Amino acid sequence: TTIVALKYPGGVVMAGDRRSTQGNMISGRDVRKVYITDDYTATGIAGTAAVAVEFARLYAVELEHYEKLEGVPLTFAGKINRLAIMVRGNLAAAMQGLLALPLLAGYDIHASDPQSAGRIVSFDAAGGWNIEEEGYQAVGSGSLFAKSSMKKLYSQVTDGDSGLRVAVEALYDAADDDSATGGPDLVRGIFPTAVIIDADGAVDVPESRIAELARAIIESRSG
Amino acid sequence: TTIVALKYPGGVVMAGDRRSTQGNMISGRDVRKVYITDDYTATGIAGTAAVAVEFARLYAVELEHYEKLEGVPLTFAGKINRLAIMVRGNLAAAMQGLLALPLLAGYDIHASDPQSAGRIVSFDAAGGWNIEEEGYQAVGSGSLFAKSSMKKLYSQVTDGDSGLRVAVEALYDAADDDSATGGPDLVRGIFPTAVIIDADGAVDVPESRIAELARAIIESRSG
Amino acid sequence: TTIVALKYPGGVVMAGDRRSTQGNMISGRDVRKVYITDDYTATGIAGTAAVAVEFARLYAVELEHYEKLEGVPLTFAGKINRLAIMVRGNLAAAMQGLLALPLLAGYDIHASDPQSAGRIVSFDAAGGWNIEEEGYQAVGSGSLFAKSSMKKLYSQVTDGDSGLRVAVEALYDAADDDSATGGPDLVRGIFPTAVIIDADGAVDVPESRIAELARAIIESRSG
Amino acid sequence: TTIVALKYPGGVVMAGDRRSTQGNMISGRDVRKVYITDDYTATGIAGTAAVAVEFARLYAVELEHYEKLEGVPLTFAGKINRLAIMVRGNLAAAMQGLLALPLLAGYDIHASDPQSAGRIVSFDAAGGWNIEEEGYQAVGSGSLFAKSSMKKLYSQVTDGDSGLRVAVEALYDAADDDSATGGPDLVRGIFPTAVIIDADGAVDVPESRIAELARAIIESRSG
Amino acid sequence: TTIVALKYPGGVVMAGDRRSTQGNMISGRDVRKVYITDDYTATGIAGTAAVAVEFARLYAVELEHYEKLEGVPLTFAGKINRLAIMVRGNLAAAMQGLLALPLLAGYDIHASDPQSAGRIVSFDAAGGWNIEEEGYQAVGSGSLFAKSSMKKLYSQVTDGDSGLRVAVEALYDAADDDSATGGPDLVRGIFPTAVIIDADGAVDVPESRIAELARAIIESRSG
Amino acid sequence: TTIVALKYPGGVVMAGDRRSTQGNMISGRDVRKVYITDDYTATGIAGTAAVAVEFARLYAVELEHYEKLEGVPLTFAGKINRLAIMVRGNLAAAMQGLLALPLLAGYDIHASDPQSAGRIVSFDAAGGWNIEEEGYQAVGSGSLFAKSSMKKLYSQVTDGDSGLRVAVEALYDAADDDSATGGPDLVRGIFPTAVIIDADGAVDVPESRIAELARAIIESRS
Amino acid sequence: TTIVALKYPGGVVMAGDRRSTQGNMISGRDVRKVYITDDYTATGIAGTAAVAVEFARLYAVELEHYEKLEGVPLTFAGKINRLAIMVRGNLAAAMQGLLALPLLAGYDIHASDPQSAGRIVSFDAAGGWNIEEEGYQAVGSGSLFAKSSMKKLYSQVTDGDSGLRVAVEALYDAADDDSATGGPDLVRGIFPTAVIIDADGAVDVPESRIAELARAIIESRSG
Ligand SMILES: CCN(CC)C(=O)C[C@H](NC(=O)CCc1ccccc1)C(=O)N[C@@H](C)C(=O)NCc1cccc2ccccc12
Ligand SMILES: CCN(CC)C(=O)C[C@H](NC(=O)CCc1ccccc1)C(=O)N[C@@H](C)C(=O)NCc1cccc2ccccc12
Ligand SMILES: CCN(CC)C(=O)C[C@H](NC(=O)CCc1ccccc1)C(=O)N[C@@H](C)C(=O)NCc1cccc2ccccc12
Ligand SMILES: CCN(CC)C(=O)C[C@H](NC(=O)CCc1ccccc1)C(=O)N[C@@H](C)C(=O)NCc1cccc2ccccc12
Ligand SMILES: CCN(CC)C(=O)C[C@H](NC(=O)CCc1ccccc1)C(=O)N[C@@H](C)C(=O)NCc1cccc2ccccc12
Ligand SMILES: CCN(CC)C(=O)C[C@H](NC(=O)CCc1ccccc1)C(=O)N[C@@H](C)C(=O)NCc1cccc2ccccc12
Ligand SMILES: CCN(CC)C(=O)C[C@H](NC(=O)CCc1ccccc1)C(=O)N[C@@H](C)C(=O)NCc1cccc2ccccc12
Repeated sequence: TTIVALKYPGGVVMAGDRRSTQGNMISGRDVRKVYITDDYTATGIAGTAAVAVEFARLYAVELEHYEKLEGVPLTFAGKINRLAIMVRGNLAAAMQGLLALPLLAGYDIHASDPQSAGRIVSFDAAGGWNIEEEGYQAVGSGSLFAKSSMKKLYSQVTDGDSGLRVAVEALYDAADDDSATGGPDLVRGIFPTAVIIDADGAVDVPESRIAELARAIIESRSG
Repeated sequence: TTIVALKYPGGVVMAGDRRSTQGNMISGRDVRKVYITDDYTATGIAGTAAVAVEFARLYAVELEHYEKLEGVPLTFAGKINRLAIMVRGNLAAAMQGLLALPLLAGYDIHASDPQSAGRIVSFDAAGGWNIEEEGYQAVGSGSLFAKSSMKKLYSQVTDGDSGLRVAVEALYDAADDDSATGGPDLVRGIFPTAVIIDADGAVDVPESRIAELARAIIESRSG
Repeated sequence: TTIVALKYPGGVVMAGDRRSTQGNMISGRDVRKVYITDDYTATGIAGTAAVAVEFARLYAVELEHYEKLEGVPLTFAGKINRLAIMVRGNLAAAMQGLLALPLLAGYDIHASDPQSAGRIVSFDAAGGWNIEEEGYQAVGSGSLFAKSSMKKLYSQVTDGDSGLRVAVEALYDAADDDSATGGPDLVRGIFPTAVIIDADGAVDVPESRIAELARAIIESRSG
Repeated sequence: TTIVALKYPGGVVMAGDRRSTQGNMISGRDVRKVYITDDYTATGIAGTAAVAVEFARLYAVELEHYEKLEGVPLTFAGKINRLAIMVRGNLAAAMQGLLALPLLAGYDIHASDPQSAGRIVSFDAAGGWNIEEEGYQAVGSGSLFAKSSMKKLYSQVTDGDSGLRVAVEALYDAADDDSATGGPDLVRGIFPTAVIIDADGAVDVPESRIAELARAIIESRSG
Repeated sequence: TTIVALKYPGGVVMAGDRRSTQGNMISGRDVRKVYITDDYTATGIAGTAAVAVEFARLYAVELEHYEKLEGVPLTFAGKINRLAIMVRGNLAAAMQGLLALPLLAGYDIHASDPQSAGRIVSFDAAGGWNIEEEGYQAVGSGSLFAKSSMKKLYSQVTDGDSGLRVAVEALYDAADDDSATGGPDLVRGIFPTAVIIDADGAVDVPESRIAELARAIIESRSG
Repeated sequence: TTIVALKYPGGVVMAGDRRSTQGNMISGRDVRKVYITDDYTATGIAGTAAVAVEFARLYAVELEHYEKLEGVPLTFAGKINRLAIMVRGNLAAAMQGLLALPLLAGYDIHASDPQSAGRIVSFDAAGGWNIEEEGYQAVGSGSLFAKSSMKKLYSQVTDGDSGLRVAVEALYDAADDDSATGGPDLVRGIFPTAVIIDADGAVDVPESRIAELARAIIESRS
Repeated sequence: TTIVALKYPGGVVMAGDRRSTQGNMISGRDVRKVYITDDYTATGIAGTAAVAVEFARLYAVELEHYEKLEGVPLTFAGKINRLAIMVRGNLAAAMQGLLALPLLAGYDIHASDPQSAGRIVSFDAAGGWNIEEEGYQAVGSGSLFAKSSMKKLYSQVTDGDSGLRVAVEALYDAADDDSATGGPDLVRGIFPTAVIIDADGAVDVPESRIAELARAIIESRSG
C-alpha cells in the first residue's frame, strides 16, 4: 500500500494505489484506499483491509453525527483528535496483527490564509499525530520511496494540476520499488485513486485525468 | 520467483522471471534464475539467491568434472541423483532459512525416441525427486498460477515456438497473480530468461524473441 | 473445500464441492456447502463444518428477521455488512481453529442494469470484504486452482448454461489439484451443488444438469 | 500413500498407488512406490519421498552386493534383518520428520512348500518387523482401509491373477476413503503399480492388466 | 469403544460394545453405551464415560421436556440441533480430555416415505453434524474397522434382521482389530447392546437374539 | 551508515559518511567506511565496525596475496566471488548480531568497453551478490533515501565531477532522513570520504573538493 | 529527545529539542515537546509522542479544571501530586512500551523568597518525584549529556538571559552526542523550543531569540 498527500496553493491532494495482497499473493486490483470522510476531509489508510474500511466508515459517521447533533461541524483540530482517539482505541488489536494507520488530508475552512489552509496529518499505531509543515507525506509499505521522490519533485508544485502529477508520480516510484504497491495497469485500465480538496470541498479526481498523467510519466521514462 | 519448464516435440523449454525481493522491497530487476548447467541440461532455482546460485554453479562444475575425469558425461538419471544429493546436503541450512529448490530440464541423448527425449525433474527440500510425465512443471511462489495456466494452454504446444510462447505466458499469469514474480518491464526492456534444449544442445533464447512474445501476450489481453 | 461463483448475463451462479475430511480421511461424500440464504442470495462457506453451517443458518435467519420486522429486505450493501460483522465476531474462535470463510453471491433487485445485477463478494477472516468486479471468485483449499481455471474459461460465458458449465469445470480443476476438494463421483452419482440467481430468484440447479455437464467435461478431457 | 501385499497359492503380489501430496495439494500423479529389490523381492515404501526412494535404492544395492561378494544370495531372514537395521538406522531422522516405513514382499526359494513360500513382512519406525502369516498386509495412510477390505476379499484369492484383482481393489478402497492415496485415473490412464513374485522371480505386472482390472472394479460398483 | 448404526428398509439399527477401560486396564465388562433417548430415537456415545452418560441422560430429558411443554415432540431436525448444541457446549471441557462424541439414530415419523424414514446423524467435537446418506456410520476407536466392514456387508441388508446381523458383525470386526472395543464374551454371557427403531418405535433387542447372531458369526469365522 | 556508489562515463565513484553509533549515542564522528582494496577496486562496508574493518583488511590482504602468489591479479569476477565467500563465512556470527554488508566498486581493466567498464556489486548477509546494471547503488541504514535521491539526480551524471557531486548529495539526503547517517559537520570540518576509480586506478578524493561540494549543496537548499 | 530546565534568579526556564524518530528514521523536525500547562507551570515530556501529548493536554485541563471549580489554583505541591498520579496511572501501559516521563518547571507564587521561587520536579515511571535542589535537570535520551554540560555551565547563570543561553547550549551538547536529539537546523530555521517563567507568568521564548543564541554557540564552537 502507498498513500500520498501533498499541499498545493489553495488546497490539498491525496492519492493511493489499488493493489491488495494476502502475503505475496495479489488478492485485489481495484480496491479504494482513499475516502472522502466529509466535505473538507479525505482519509487514506494502510494496513488490514477490514480495519481500514472500518476506520473510514466509522469516522465519516462520527463527524457527520457531531454536525447533526450540534448544528456545526467540528473544528479541524477536533477532527484530528477524534481520528487519533479511534486509532488509539484499535491499538490492542493492532498489536495482535489488525494494524491500520491513516493519513488525513483536509482543508481548514477557519484557517486565516485560504491558500495554505490545506492540512496533512499523519498518525502512528498509538494515535500520536503530526501536522506536516513540510507540505507532503505518505504512509504504507512504499511510503519511503514516495516521500523521497516527492522530496525531489515538490518544487514543481505550483497549482492543483501540477500537484496531482507529483502525487501520481510519487505513487509510481513507490510501486516501482515496492511489490506491495500497485502501479498503473494499462491492460486493465486501473489507476491510482485521487481526491482533491480546496475551498469548494472534496472531490474525486476523475479516472481519465489520472490515466493521462500515468501515461505521461511512463512515456517520460521510456522515450 | 517463478520457474517454468515444458516439453515440446523434440525438445524442452525453461523460463524464469527477473525479480529479486527482500520482504516487500524490490531488490533486483535483472537477475538470472535459469542457468545452462551442461550442454543438455538447464537448472532454474527458486529460493534464497545465494544458495540458488551456489547450486547452479556447483552443479555445473560437478557434471563437467565427471565428464573430464571419466571421458563421458553422466547418464541423465545420474545427473538427477547428483542434484538430489546436493539438495539433500543443504537440508540443515534449508531449515534455518537458506532454502532453495531447483527445477531440472534436460534432453536425454540416450532416449529411444528423439522426440520424447525431453525431461523435466522436480525436487523438494529433502532431495526427493519426480520426473514429470505430464509435460510441464513450475516452482516458486507463482508456480501454482503458472501450472494452472499451462494446464489450459498446453494443448497448443506443437513445436519449439509455441512451447516457448506457452512458457512465457505462464510466467505472465504467474507475475500477474504473485507480487514476488516479475512480469515484463516494457519501460526498461527487461524480460524473462529462457533456455531451449533439443538434440543440437541447449541455447539461451535471446531477449528480443521473448520481448516479441511478451508484447504479443499483452496486446492479446488488451483487444 | 472449493466454492466458486461467477456472474453471467442477467444473473449469478455459485457451486460447491461435496467432500468433507478429517485430516486425510474422507469423512463425507455428499456434503452441501452452498446455501440459499434468501430469495435473492446464496452463501457458500469453507472451513470447519460446525462454524460454516452455523454461519449459513444464522445469516438466513438474520436477513429474513429484518425483512419481517421492517417490511422490506435489506439493501444488498446491508446484507454484505451483516455477513462481514458476523465473520468478524468469530475472529477469536477462528484463531483457535474454528475458522470459516463465506463467499456471497446475490442479485441486487435495486440495480439499474439488469444484465450486471449479479454480485459476488469475498471475505477474509477479519471480515474485510471485496465486491469482485472481474466476474468470478472462489474460496477454499482449491480456490486458487479454480480461479486460475476460470481466468482462462470465463470468456466462454454467455448465459446461465455456459456459466454453470464453466463453474463446474472450475470445480473439476480444483478437485483435480486439491485432495481436500471432491470431484464428481460417477460411481455414486454425487455431483457438486449449484445455485442460480436471476430476477426470478434463487433456485437450486437440478442434480441431473450438473451430472450432464460433468460427463461432458470428463469426455472432453479423455479424448 | 497405500501399499498392499498378499500371499497367493504359489506366489506373492504387491501393489501401490501413484499419488504424491504436499499437504492437501496433489504434487504428483505418476510416482512409483513399489520397487523390485532383487530377483525374488519387492519393497514398497510410504512416507517422505526422499527417504522412501533412498530406502529402496540402498536396500537393492545391499542385497545384490552381498550376492556378488559371496556368490550366493542372502536367506530371506537375512534380507529381513538388513531392512530392519536400515529402518532402525533412520529412526533419528524419522523422529525429526523424515519418516518412511517399508513393506517387504518376497518368495523364499529355500522354503519346502512352493505354495506357502510367499512372505509378507511389515516394519515399524524402530525396525521391529512381523512376518504376516494371515496372508496380507498394507502400509501407508490408507493401510487400515486396505487391510479391512482385504479381510473381506481375501477368500477370493486363488491364483496370482485373482490376488492381483484383490490387491488393486484394496487399493481402490484405500483411495476411496483416504485423500492422500490416489485411485485409478481413467482420464489420464494412470493406475497403481504391481509386482508379482513366484518361483520364476519377480516381474512388474503390465499396465494394461491393472487397467482392465480397475475398470472391472469400477463398472462392478456402478452397474 | 465402537458404536455402529445402519439404515434398513423401513427402519434403523444401532449397536454398541460393552467394554470400559482406564488406559490398558479393563474397568468394565457390561456397560451400556447405546441409549433409547425417546420413543423414536436412540443415541450411542463414545468417549469419557461420565460425559457420555450425562449427554444421553440430559438429552433424553431435554426431548421429553419439550414434548411435555409443547404437547408435541420436536421435529427430527430439531432433535439434531439440540444434540449438536449440547456437544458444542461441551467443546471446552473436551479439549481438556472430557471428550464425548454421539451417534444419533432415529425414525422420522414425519417423513414422506416411511420405508426410507430411517436417519443416522454423526457429530464432531465442535457440534458439526452430518445426516448420513450412505446408509451406515460408526464412532469410537474401532469405528474405522467397523465402517470398512459395513462397506462390504451392507449390500446384504434387506430388512431388520439382516441389518442387525451386519451391525453385530461390524462390532465383531471392530473388537477383532481394536483392543479398546470388547467382543462377545461367551464365558460371561456378555454381548453388545442393540436398539431397533421403526414406525412402531424404538426397542432394545433382547440379549438372546444378539447372542444368537454372535455365535453365528463366530462359527462362520471358524469352520 | 550510508555508502553510495555510482558509475560515470569512464569510471566509478564511491562515498561514505563518517558517523559511528552505539544505539542512539554518537560514538564516532570521523570514521572511514570506504577503503581502497586494490589499485582498481574500493569497498565500503555497513554494519558492526569490527566486522566491517576486518572485511576490508582481510579482503585487501587476500587480493594482494593471490596477486603475489600467481603473478597476476584476480579477474573481477573472482574478486566478487572472494568477497561473497567471505560474507557467507561470516553468516553465523551475523545471525548472532555481528552483521556487516559490503558494497564493491571497481574498474574492470579486462572489460570490452573502457567507457562502461565501471562495476558496482552489492551483497547480502548470505554472500549473494548482484551486479547493478542501473548505474548506482547504496548500502546502510540510509541507503533507501540515497537510492531514491539518485533515482532523480542520476540523469545529471556526465563526468567525474558531476558524479562525485551526485554521490555527495545522495549522502546528504541520507543523513537528512536517517539519524544513523552523519551529514557534513561544518563546525568540525568533517565531510564524507570518497574514492574515484578510472583507467588510471583508484584514488582518494581529496577532502577540499568534497567540502566545497557539500557547501554548494547546503547553500543550494537554503 | 532532550528536555532541560534550570532555575535562574527569580525564575525558571525549560527548553526542548524538535526531533521525532521511529527507530533510526527521523519522522519529525518541528515537534513541540515543552508545553505551558498553566500561567505558572510548564511541562516537557520525553517518550512516546501519543502519551507525552496526552499527558500535557490532560494535565493542563486538570489544573484549570480545579481552578474553575474551586475559584483558586492548586498549591504547587498539589500540582506535583496530580502529575505524579497521572504518571503512576500510566505505569501499566508504560510496561508494554507506551512510556513517557515528564519534567515539570514552575514558579511558586506562594513561595517565601521570590528570587528562588523557581521549582523543578522530575518523575519516574512509577510516579516517584523529586524536587531538584541543585538548580537544573533534564529528561530524555540526551539528558545525561545535557546534565553534565549544565553541571559545568550553571555558574554562568545570573539572570533569565544567561539561563536561556545555558539551556540552549545544553541542548546543543545533547544533540551533539545523541542522534535521537535534534540540534539547530540552520537550513530549515528550526530551533529548540523554550519557555520562561517568572512572577509575571509563563511565556514562550520567541524563536528569533533562540536562533540568535544558537548561531552564537555554533560560531563559538567553530571560530
Ligand atoms: C478486502 C478483503 N480481502 C479480500 C477478501 C483481502 O484479501 C484483504 C487482506 N486480508 C488479509 O490479509 C487477512 C488478514 C487476517 C485477519 C485475521 C486473521 C488472519 C488474517 C488484507 O487486508 N491485505 C492488506 C495487506 C492490504 O492489502 N491492505 C490495503 C488496503 C488499504 C485500504 C483499504 C483496502 C480495501 C480493500 C483491500 C485492501 C485495502
Ligand atoms: C542478489 C542478492 N540480493 C542483493 C544483494 C538480494 O537482495 C537477494 C535476497 N537476499 C535476501 O533475502 C537475504 C536474506 C538473509 C539470508 C541469510 C541471513 C539473513 C538474511 C534474496 O535472496 N531474495 C529471494 C527472495 C529471491 O529474490 N530469490 C530469487 C532468485 C532465484 C534464483 C537466482 C537469483 C539470483 C539473484 C537474485 C534472486 C534470485
Ligand atoms: C459434519 C461433521 N463431520 C462428521 C462427524 C466431519 O467430519 C466434519 C469435520 N470436523 C472436524 O474435523 C472436527 C474439528 C474439531 C472440532 C472441535 C475440536 C477439535 C477439532 C470438518 O469440519 N472438516 C472440515 C475440514 C470440512 O470438511 N469442511 C467442509 C465443509 C464446508 C461447509 C459445510 C460443511 C458441512 C458438513 C461437512 C463439511 C463442510
Ligand atoms: C517427489 C518429490 N516431490 C515433488 C517436488 C514431492 O512433492 C514429494 C513430497 N515432499 C515433501 O513434501 C517435502 C518434505 C519436506 C522436507 C524437508 C522440509 C520440509 C518438508 C512428499 O514426500 N510427499 C509425501 C506425502 C508422499 O507423497 N509420499 C509418497 C511416496 C512414497 C514412495 C515413493 C514416492 C516417490 C515420489 C513421490 C512420493 C512417494
Ligand atoms: C465410569 C466407569 N468407570 C469406572 C469408575 C471407568 O473407569 C471408566 C473410565 N473413566 C476414566 O478413565 C476416568 C478419566 C478421567 C476423569 C477425570 C479427570 C481425568 C481423567 C473411562 O472413561 N473409560 C472410557 C475410555 C470408556 O470406556 N468409554 C466408553 C463408554 C461410553 C459410553 C458409556 C460408558 C459407561 C461406562 C463406561 C464406559 C462408557
Ligand atoms: C569500534 C568503534 N566504536 C568505538 C569503540 C564503536 O563504539 C562502534 C560500535 N560498536 C558496537 O556497537 C558494539 C557491538 C557489540 C558486539 C558484541 C556484543 C555487543 C555489542 C558499532 O559497531 N556501531 C555500528 C552501528 C556502526 O557505527 N557502524 C559504522 C561503521 C561502518 C564501517 C566501518 C566503521 C569503522 C569504525 C566505526 C564504525 C564503522
Ligand atoms: C508524532 C507522531 N508520529 C508521526 C507518525 C511519530 O512518528 C511518533 C513516533 N511514534 C512511534 O514511535 C510509535 C511507537 C509504537 C506505538 C504503538 C505500537 C507500536 C509502536 C514516536 O513517538 N517517536 C518517539 C521516539 C519520539 O520521537 N518522541 C519525542 C516526542 C516527545 C514529546 C512530544 C512529541 C510529539 C510529537 C513527536 C514526538 C514527541
